[PDB]
Amino acid sequence: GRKKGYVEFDESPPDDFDPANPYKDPVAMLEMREYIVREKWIQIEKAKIIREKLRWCYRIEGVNHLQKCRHLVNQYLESTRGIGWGKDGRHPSLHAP
Amino acid sequence: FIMEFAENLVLKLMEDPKERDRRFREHVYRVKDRCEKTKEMWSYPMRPYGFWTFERHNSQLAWDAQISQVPGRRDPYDDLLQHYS
Repeated sequence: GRKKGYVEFDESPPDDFDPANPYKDPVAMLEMREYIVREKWIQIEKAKIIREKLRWCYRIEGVNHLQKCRHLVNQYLESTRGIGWGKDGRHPSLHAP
Repeated sequence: FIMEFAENLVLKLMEDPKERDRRFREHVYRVKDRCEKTKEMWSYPMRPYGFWTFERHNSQLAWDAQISQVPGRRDPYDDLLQHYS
């Protein structure tokens, strides 16, 4: 049975994983894939937090929202640069570094 | 307290993540070892290397060495000499 209801993962790539030959070790391959998934989800959640603070900036600031939330707009648009897994239809001006 | 009991029961259910990961690693390693073993098992040819040297396959030699003195297959000079001595 599970001990407590809060997730315990490690924020470090699994050892004995060779980038040159990632398919040599199956366990290392699968753990590295899981770690990459976790990192991508962390980036996605960071972008979501930036988006939430941007929307609340736009709500709090009224007509003068173009200059008060400009920094938040730029931050969100640079944060959504490499979020996706298969978002290749998005233009490189907004989805490529 | 009903919700607390339900949460405790659910936690008593499910599986320990540490044990799940350990079992997963052990199973994957075992499968990899056994599959390379089965591949090397299949790699062997049907005809063995030493089959011409095997005692079971070289069964005529012993019998014919045993039976070489039978008159039906004797060398004539051997019979001549055994008659002479």
